[PDB]
Amino acid sequence: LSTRAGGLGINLMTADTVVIFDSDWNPQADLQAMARAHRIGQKNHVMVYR
DNA sequence: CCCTATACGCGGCCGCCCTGGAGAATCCCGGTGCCGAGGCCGCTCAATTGGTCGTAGACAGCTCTAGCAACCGCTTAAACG
Repeated sequence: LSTRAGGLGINLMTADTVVIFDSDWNPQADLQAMARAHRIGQKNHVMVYR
């Protein structure tokens, strides 16, 4: 993913691990980045590696 | 036996072919005069040297705004085949 694209309407139910390669200046952008897989209904423990 | 015409060799004069010494034209050398260029001298004024002083600009500091790299997203009119 590019971090600042698509808005909040992107669906990633099947994902489990989120790797932030590049940290953003705005932490809300990173929050919506690993919030793509950590929404309501996730069946697995979401883990983020920065 | 003597005179007289007769054909034949040729002393002298004139013209033609071959070679030698004197003079004239030419090239080289030495002395000398003139043009281009280089060196020297005289004036002479502007560059040089020394000192003084004002200030132009470098430096530092603080504040605000434009630019820049790299990304996004939407519209739509322009570019392209």
